[PDB]
Amino acid sequence: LMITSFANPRVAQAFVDYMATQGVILTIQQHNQSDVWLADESQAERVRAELARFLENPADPRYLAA
Amino acid sequence: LMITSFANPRVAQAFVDYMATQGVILTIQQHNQSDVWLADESQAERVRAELARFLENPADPRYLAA
Repeated sequence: LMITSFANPRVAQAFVDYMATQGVILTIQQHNQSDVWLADESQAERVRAELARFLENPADPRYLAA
Repeated sequence: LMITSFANPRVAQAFVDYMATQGVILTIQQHNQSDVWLADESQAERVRAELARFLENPADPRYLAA
């Protein structure tokens, strides 16, 4: 059964950790989503072009060292 | 417009940070959810009792020092 949900993963984990000390084992389904929004529609094509390059290698130095 | 979504918030933020260096400002709608699951239904009432106490003060020393 699904007990509850928390926005803050550290708060959820504190509850889970505490319950484990009482001998009750809980698990977390952490569903993570960061939606990226652009206000200025005229930049959309430019952003999508860069996104294609980024997805090919998000760890490229151009992104790490920005 | 919504450009895309990423599970990893640091990956999303790297993209946003890079785009800012190109003069394009993006924002993130970060929707955070940690669902807490219990496999053993016989413990449900006990967990819900503790959850009520936890919600009243998640920062109580009993949770911090577990």
